[PDB]
Amino acid sequence: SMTKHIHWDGNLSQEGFEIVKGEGGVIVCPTKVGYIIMTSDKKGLERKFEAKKRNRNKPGVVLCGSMEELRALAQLTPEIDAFYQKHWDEDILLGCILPWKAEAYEKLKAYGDGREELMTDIRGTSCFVIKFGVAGEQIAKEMWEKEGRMVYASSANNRGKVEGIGERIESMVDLVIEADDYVASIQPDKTIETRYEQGVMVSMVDKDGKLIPQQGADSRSVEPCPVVIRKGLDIDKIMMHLSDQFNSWNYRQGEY
Repeated sequence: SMTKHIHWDGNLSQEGFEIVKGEGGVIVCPTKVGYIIMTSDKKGLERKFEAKKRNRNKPGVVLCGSMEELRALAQLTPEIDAFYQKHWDEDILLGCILPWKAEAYEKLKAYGDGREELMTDIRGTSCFVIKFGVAGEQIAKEMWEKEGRMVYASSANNRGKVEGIGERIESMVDLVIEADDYVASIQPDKTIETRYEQGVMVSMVDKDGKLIPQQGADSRSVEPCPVVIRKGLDIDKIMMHLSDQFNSWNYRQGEY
């Protein structure tokens, strides 16, 4: 009920790491567009859904700390792989809905705690995200490289401010990391009414959850194809990259 608050200094949070590494750990953490709740197991995921009162059919997302973790876990084509690399190189926040590699999904289930219920959907897909904010990027990278563990997330209710997360969430969590100034510096040209509050999402799967086909630089009008389903931070740079990499794609705001 009482909760410890600390200020992020730009280096890896050792306190935040040790908490999420521990069984059932749950923290709040700053991102480029606001605040997220972060956990790494089924016990922590239950706490998250309860605290937000979130629909159980709406899964948490997978936070990637490197391109190596992404390629170990998700099915890819050479175009999709190349699409992500450019976002990595240029440091742009990006999320894509992909299927799991068969062997990765077996390992996933090996944990035995039944976490697949809360971070994949019924078709077996997840949203894999990169370059979402340094503070959380540092923690996800340590967990992966030094413990072989994954980290999962959902948004912390907020207008970009830590006092916006609300009383319920704040008392049910083990630690809150603050950095209001970091969040504000990301969009200095905007106001509270005009700033983006979420990141872009792109579907890379057809309606059954199967990977979209390879197009080819010389093809036209190929379907099924990539689909933008949520508008967000840097949408202008992302559509420019879509049109450089695919001759065929769709824009469908509000389909998630």
